[PDB]
Amino acid sequence: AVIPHGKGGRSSVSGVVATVFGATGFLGRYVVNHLGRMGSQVIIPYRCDVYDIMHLRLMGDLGQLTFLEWDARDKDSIRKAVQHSNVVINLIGREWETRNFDFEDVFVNIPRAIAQASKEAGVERFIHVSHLNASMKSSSKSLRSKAVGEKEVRSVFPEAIIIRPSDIFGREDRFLNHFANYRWFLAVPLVSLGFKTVKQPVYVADVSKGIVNATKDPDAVGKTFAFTGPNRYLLFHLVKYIFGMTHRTFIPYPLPLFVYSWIGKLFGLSPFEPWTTKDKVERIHISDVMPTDLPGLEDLGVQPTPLELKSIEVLRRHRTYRWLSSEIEETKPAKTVNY
Amino acid sequence: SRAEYVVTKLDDLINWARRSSLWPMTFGLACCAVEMMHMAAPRYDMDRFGVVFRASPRQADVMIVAGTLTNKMAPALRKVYDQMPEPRYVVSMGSCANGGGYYHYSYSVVRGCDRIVPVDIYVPGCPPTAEALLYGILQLQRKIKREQKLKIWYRR
Amino acid sequence: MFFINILTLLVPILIAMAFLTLVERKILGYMQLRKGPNIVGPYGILQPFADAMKLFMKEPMRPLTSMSLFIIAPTLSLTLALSLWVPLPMPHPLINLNLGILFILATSSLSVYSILWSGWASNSKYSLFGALRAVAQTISYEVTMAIILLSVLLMNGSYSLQTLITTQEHMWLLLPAWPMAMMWFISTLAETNRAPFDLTEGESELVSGFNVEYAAGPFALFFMAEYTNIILMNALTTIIFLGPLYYINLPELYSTNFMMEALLLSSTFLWIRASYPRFRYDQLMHLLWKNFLPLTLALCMWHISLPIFTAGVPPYM
Amino acid sequence: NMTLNFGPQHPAAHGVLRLVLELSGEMVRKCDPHIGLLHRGTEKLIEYKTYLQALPYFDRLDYVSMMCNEQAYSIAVEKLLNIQPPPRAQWIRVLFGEITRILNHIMAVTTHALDIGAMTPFFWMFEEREKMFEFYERVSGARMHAAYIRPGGVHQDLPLGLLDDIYEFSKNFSLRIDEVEEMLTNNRIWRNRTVDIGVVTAEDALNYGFSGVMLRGSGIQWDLRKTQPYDVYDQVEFDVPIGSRGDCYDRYLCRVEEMRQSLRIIEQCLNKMPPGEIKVDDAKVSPPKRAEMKTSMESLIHHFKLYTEGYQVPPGATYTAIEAPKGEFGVYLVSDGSSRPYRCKIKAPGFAHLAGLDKMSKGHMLADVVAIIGTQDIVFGEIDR
Amino acid sequence: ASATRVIQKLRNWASGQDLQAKLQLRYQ
Amino acid sequence: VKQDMPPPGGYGPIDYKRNLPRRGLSGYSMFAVGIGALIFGYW
Amino acid sequence: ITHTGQVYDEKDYRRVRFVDRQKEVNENFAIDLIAQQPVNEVEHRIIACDGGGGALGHPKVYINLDKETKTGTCGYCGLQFKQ
Amino acid sequence: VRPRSDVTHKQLSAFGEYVAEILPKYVQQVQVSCLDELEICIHPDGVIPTLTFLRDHTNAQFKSLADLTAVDVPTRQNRFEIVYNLLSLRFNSRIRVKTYADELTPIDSIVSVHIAANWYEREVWDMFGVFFFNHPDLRRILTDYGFEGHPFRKDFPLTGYVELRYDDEVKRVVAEPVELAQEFRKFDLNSPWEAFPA
Amino acid sequence: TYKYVNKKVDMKSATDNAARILMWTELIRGLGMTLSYLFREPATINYPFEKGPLSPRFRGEHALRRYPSGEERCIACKLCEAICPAQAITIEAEPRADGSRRTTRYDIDMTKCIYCGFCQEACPVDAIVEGPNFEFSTETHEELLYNKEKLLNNGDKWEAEIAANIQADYLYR
Ligand SMILES: CCCCCCCCCCCCCCCCCC(=O)OC[C@H](COP(=O)(O)OCCN)OC(=O)CCCCCCCCCCCCCCCCC
Ligand SMILES: NC(=O)C1=CN([C@@H]2O[C@H](COP(=O)(O)OP(=O)(O)OC[C@H]3O[C@@H](n4cnc5c(N)ncnc54)[C@H](OP(=O)(O)O)[C@@H]3O)[C@@H](O)[C@H]2O)C=CC1
Ligand SMILES: COC1=C(OC)C(=O)C(CC=C(C)C)=C(C)C1=O
Ligand code: SF4
Ligand code: SF4
Ligand code: SF4
Ligand SMILES: [Zn+2]
Repeated sequence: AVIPHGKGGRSSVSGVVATVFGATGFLGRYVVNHLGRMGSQVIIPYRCDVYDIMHLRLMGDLGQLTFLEWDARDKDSIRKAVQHSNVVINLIGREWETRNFDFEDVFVNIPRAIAQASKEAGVERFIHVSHLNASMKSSSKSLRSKAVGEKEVRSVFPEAIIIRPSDIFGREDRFLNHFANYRWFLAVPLVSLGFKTVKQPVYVADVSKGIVNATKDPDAVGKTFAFTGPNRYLLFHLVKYIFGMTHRTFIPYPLPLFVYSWIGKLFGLSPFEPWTTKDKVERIHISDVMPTDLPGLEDLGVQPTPLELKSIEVLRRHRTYRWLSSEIEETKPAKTVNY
Repeated sequence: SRAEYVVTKLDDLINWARRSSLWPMTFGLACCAVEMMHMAAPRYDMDRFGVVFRASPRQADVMIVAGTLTNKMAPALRKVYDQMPEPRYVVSMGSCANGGGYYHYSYSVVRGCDRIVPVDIYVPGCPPTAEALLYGILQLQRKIKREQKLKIWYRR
Repeated sequence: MFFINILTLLVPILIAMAFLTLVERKILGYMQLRKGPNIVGPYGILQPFADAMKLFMKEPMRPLTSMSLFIIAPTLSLTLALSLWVPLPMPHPLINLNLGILFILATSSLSVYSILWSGWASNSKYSLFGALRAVAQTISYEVTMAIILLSVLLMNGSYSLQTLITTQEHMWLLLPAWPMAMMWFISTLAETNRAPFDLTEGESELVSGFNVEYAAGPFALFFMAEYTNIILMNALTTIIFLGPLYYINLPELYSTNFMMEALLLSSTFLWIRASYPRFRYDQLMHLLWKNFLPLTLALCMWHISLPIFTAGVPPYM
Repeated sequence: NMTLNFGPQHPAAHGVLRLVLELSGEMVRKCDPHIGLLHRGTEKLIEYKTYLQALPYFDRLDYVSMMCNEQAYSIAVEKLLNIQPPPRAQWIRVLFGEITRILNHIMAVTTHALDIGAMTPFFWMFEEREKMFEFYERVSGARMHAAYIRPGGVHQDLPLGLLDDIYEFSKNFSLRIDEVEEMLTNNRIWRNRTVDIGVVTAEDALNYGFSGVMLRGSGIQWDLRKTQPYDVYDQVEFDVPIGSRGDCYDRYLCRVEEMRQSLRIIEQCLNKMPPGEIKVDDAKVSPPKRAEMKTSMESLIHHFKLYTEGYQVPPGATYTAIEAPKGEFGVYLVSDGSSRPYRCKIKAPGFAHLAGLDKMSKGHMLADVVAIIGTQDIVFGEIDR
Repeated sequence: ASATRVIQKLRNWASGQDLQAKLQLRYQ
Repeated sequence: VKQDMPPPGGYGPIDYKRNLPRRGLSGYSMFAVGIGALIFGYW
Repeated sequence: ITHTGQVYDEKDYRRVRFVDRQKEVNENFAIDLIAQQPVNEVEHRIIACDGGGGALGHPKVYINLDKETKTGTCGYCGLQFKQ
Repeated sequence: VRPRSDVTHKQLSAFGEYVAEILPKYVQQVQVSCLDELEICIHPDGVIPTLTFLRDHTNAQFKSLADLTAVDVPTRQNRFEIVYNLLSLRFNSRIRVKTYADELTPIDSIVSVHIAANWYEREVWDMFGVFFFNHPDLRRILTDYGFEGHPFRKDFPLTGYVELRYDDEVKRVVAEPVELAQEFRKFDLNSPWEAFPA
Repeated sequence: TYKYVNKKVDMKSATDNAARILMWTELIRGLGMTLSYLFREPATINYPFEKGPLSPRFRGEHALRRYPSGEERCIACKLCEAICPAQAITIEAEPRADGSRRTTRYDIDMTKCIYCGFCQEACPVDAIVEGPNFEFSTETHEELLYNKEKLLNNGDKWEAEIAANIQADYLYR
């Protein structure tokens, strides 16, 4: 262990050595941020080129962040990453199963090997991440697979904290940006005209702090917290609201999910990171599960943050020359449908 | 024909083009420009090596942060950095910008530019010798040569 | 065939256009006691291709700018430059536009749109000023540029650039009309925004207003345009005022001679750049609405009377 | 009145200057220079450092003029101790004092042109600069930021052979100054952008505390080196280059003329430098020679105390000003009896000059502002300190 | 140096003074 | 032990004055050659 | 490992650093090098120790090799002198 | 031993009385230091009057302001010691006029007497906090735009209380309380043995 | 002694003036100067193949020397730490079992260091020296921080040249 000394800011010590495998991505950028702010030792395994990993270097004190070369199809790489970590956080995920990695791998296969080694290592806690509403019988191969894995991860690292977050919105978010990015398509194809699609969005930061807090909190063991949000929404208001802040017209157009799954297939066909995918589409039109009983963000200390509050920052880049100067409070916030 | 080979060769070409022409940016802050200007000057011609010292964040790649990054200039550096084209590399020059230098404990000096911009090559020395900068620019060229962006795309 | 004759007359110029930047980054070098770029490739021959590839690969930043106009201006620029090379009267010119000089004058004027629109589209204060400054100087230098040609034509008899090869079979039009050559050369320096007259992208004074926000591929296209122009205008000096030798039996001599004179006058604006500081905006325009325009108007009269009182009216063929 | 920040990163603006400007048309209605983009604390840091460990700060205050600045602190610390350097050291300081003036003027004249748009003069004279740096290196060890001129003389005698090379160079440098003139002094275009731009009256120049070429250019005759001689600048003979019709062009001509006059002072120093020691013999102020500290007890004790604790200057305060290449560089060094100073306000020829930018660039175009920042040789290190 | 006696004369004529006497190449 | 000092007898003399040469074709002569060129060209 | 045996340990949270990058340690440790140095025999009761080379050595000290019981060791070179 | 020229020590002393008689009202102490420098000391109210007499008197023309500075003696009730160093190009001489100002007792501004002071007075406010009445535009010059505290005050920590880093979460530079990775080692240097004053 | 830098209508005078104004003579004069240099040998050096000359006092990169026997020179008097202007050198020491005095940790923070060369000056045994190498640019900030093992290793690598350099300049010091 590492006795925590310091005042609490950078150049201080908190004693959390933590491998975080998917740091390179959207949420990782946030997980490493807090871990680095707190002063934790962070080992970030990477297979992206060094130029891309640079944004990470700026976050954390001299010697807090260590970057290791790692390949998923090689068990040895995971072995050495967790050698000296005491906390392992797993954020490995993708939406387009790629040529050499299918949803099982990114969600269930890999995230298992990882926690498996972590135990061999003797890491105190493991925090796997799987999607919220990842029912073992959900429509999207992704959600199905993610559930399959959570079953497995429990075997390897029993009680490794698991967090199932709801749609995640933050600068560079898919949930929020993607819709705003449908502008190219003059009209907006939405099943049930964007209704029959209740969803609860969660700011990237909210999810993170929770994850970090999970590592430094005792109660988290053997829990399945589900970071959800501060307000639910029928997909209709969400879509329009977005277009609202973006200040771009909205033409919600009904299109059968049947035919639309096909549109996802089309983009999915594209070689370079399909803009959209069969699965993503299903996931989009997949409603979010109820509050149930699972604990939440505030349970882990971070009170959720309403979408409208920070939406302005996420959707600003999509505005025009003048629309770029409008602010959220003169704008009309959309209604909340709990259903 | 194995695409893998086809890929490596292609990447190399891409790396050769970038490494060969590294238009640096105008960033003198603390009298290390004087050294840099010496590099640009005739004994140690930067141009021969491809460097052309463009003066617009937009069309410049390498940002040689020569000098002390005071607190007031910190945000600006970040801005200019953010406004450069995508593939951007930063070469910190000077003990005053690698770390804090003679002015590390001051209240108005950021202790290093790598706290405000990610830094790729750190060139040491209070007036880092112009040859040393040239060595540092040449090591950035070896750093780029090794980068393998398309092979990771292919293997991803 | 005609297509092949379009590759030649284009590619060859584009490849030469690339080698001008190199001969600029070395001639400026040796003048300033430095080798210039010799390490990439042999003697720097691969240097122009190298940054072209870097420029195209780097992200084409789209500032948060009127997209259509922002992207069109570069296109217009290159389009015009490459187009202006179509009717040039090197022997057996690609296209005998009967009123070629007018065509050259016309397309040359259209270029101004690019800089103007670019600045307006860029939406940056530096760019705006650059455009305003640029349009003014550009158009003004067009006014003396055009009158200087009208004086020439009246001693050539026609607007077709092909006629001057027959006008200059005994003496260059520099001997006569040298006073305008100089004034054509200085105006050619202004219209290609080269050094003595480069307030469009002064860099030091204002930072490259024309392409403040332009980077990567857009930067390159104008870029290419400027340098091709640098050649074209020099080439027009090498047909209108310095008339290369020509022999119907051997049409090549003309091209070869045309080459030598074009390269030397292209070398001259490279040499001018390193040698002179840059004129101020006000100073620049004064020179043309004040120092030159009165000179150019008067000689026009002299060149109107010359033929008559010398009964030297030219054939209209 | 359009507002515009000249911008910290301006290819022309030396270093980093945010010159917020309100421009009526292209004319500059108002010029409010912003400073402190390079404030670093040099004045507060010195209070926490001993006299000898604060000497390196002075080289960094205005580093174009690396040494001349060091001489000002030296002189100041010598006055407070009432010690004066040995005869050879004095000549050295004048030798490298002048070499440094050339270095500054080559910087000021050639960098002025680069902003104007003439780029070949910079490369021509930066090669000569380079050759000079090498003198610094072979005397101090560092190309710039030497730390050679210390409070009690210079640190180490000149290498055995430097004088000869500071001759070969001097013997030729003239032609190099001559070449530049050809291009600019009479360029049909240099004159225009420089002549009648930023004229400063004589009374106004004294009033705004210009104190430099800027005063001399307006015709006021004041060279602190002739009026109040420091070191052995009294034993040499040089002509101050006074100017009339003070404007950017006239002052320039003055800076080219002091480059010329400094070669006259350098020649003499080479012709008449005395045999002797280069540091005071008071182990009390100057550190003992290394052979002595390794064989004599009193020398080790004096070496140990000097390096670890310090000079222990007697309590007092002094303002000593020299004629740094930019203008009057002065250190007001208040000192308690302690080994570390109490205050050290550095008067920067440059804090006063920038202030004048407003009263100089009035009803002027954007390009005029670029020319005037050049004619003040603003090094933001001295202004920001 | 290595003027060859013709590049030197173009150099002297263009400059208007003798650079040979005050060269840019320092030698022993 | 030796100290770098000026050579015995002192160093030689340096130039501290501009040696810019006022060399040019006289103006009348200059104009005449030019006007003569135009006259021949016109003929 | 090193001179004073720095051993970031199997359980330390810092040994993480060397992963994929070697540690800086020294062969020919000095601790044993002077021990490998022969005892400089002398005739005089007291002896000097310039460190060897005068100015290029250590401040000269005079060691009292007066008792064969102990070989004087100049505090600077660690050289034992055998009376 | 420095080459003192008594010729000076006397002439400057004589001027010091001259000024003391000419302005009995504001001059509190006048002394020509052994370093051959005069340092008239004036009541803060005499800032305008004493300077003006020196700028515009035939027998004492002190046209340019070399510097305006403020030492801070925390012990002294009036913390700051504004010091104005002036030059006379006519008589080739100098004099320093120094006044005392407390933190919240402002001094008059001399921008009228010398416009050189427009900037230095802003510098003294930014670093030490003395305020100058009738100043055209007093505003921080050297410190950051949002800086809180006057830095050169002896009671201000060298490292200060705030430092800047870029935070990704907020994608903007952000102050944080200073956390230093090697504190300034405060070597104690004063020796417990004094030097018998000559 | 002062000098006036710029203190200062016959047909010939006027005509010559016009000749200059309309024939741009003073401009042609400037072109001649640059054409002249174009013919001069350029002064640049192949940087990797040929190196700009540095004489013995060049400060360059820090190294800790050792006695020929093999005993590291430093005896931890710690005044190199005292006179370091930037607070760069951190030294903590304890008596080695031999009983001698040695530094357990000697850390020069090169990013903090401003290469003044006073440490070279201050050391009594001259254990810390300014080594000739200036090319030690590093990819990561941590590499620039140097502990005793890197400096001792730096000392062993460059000892031969360091000894030659100190040999050349010690009489001067
Ligand atoms: C009798 C029958 C009718 C014929 C009569 C003929 C009478 C004799 C000829 C008289 C006119 C000859 C000269 C014509 C061109 C010059 C016109 C002129 O007046 O120059 C304007 C300007 C100089 O003006 P300025 O110095 O500011 O002072 C103005 C005073 N009124 O000029 C400039 O400032 C130019 C600045 C140029 C900057 C770049 C210089 C480059 C120099 C090298 C290239 C020179 C041109 C080479 C041409 C090659 C061939 C095309
Ligand atoms: N915001 C969202 O959309 C939601 C996300 N989640 C979960 O949170 C986690 C993080 O989300 P987010 O950051 O947006 O996901 P990203 O798509 O940004 O990827 C997350 C990380 O996983 C890594 N990764 C992906 N595929 C592979 C692979 N085949 N091999 C190795 N590494 C891989 C990526 O690195 P690299 O790109 O370099 O391979 C990246 O660093 C995901 O695993 C996801 O399941 C849950 C609910 C909502
Ligand atoms: C020609 O104008 C200039 C620039 O614009 C291209 C610069 O970027 C720079 C900055 C480049 C370096 C190498 C400091 C300078 C000095 C300059 O004079
Ligand atoms: S490092 Fe030395 S040289 Fe570079 S800026 Fe800081 S001080 Fe000036
Ligand atoms: S001074 Fe020389 S000996 Fe004393 S500690 Fe520093 S290095 Fe070791
Ligand atoms: S060089 Fe100057 S700064 Fe660097 S360590 Fe030695 S003393 Fe401290
Ligand atoms: Zn010994």
